[PDB]
Amino acid sequence: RLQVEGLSGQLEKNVRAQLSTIESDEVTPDRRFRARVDDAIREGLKALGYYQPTIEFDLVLIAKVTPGVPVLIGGTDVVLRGGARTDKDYLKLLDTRPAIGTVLNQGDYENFKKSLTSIALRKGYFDSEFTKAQLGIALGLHKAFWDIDYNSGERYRFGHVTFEGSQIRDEYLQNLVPFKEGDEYESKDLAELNRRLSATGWFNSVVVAPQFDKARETKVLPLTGVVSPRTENTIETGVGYSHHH
Repeated sequence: RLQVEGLSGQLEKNVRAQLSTIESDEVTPDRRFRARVDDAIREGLKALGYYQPTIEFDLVLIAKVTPGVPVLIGGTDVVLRGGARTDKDYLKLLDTRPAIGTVLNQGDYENFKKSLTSIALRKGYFDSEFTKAQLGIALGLHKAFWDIDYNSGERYRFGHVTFEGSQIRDEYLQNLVPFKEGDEYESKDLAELNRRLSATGWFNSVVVAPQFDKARETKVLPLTGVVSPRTENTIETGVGYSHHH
């Protein structure tokens, strides 16, 4: 069993997380082992801005860790190109960046990149790409600098929805589609299309597949909705009996 001394809060939690990965109570080393522990502690600390800790062990095994000098945010440079430049959700995201002079948290940078992609997926920026995405650490300055250059491209629009397998005439299905052809894509519209088809009770199964290989030149996304007619599921005990004797 191993116990960490010298950390207060999120540092301490992240480091305990990192440590609760390797085995403890067992038959194990003393120097090769505590050099795995040493590595794991340093990994946790780096993620939270501490690249130059001091760590010292004892005897259960207790590790005296002093975080040391932090790396501070020196800049959070992000360029947005394509629709994202003027897109209200991407602009809101820029305002979440950490302030200059705060202690580096690497997770902020990674979560920011993931948020760029998450918005792109929800709003149909399917040509989304990074031409730059670096976290640069100048340890001699104890400063960290983001460098993201992100191009969302254009928002895709919905195309025509083709239905297959239906017992229902097409004009009645089309009436259920919750967008017009030519509307900008939103992921929630696929959920609503599912919900509307579902609410009719017409089908046993519905599979709605965006046809993306039809969309890269046009930025218009057709959908194909393959359905199966609902069949009656009741307890068959109407049929009478032969003579019992």
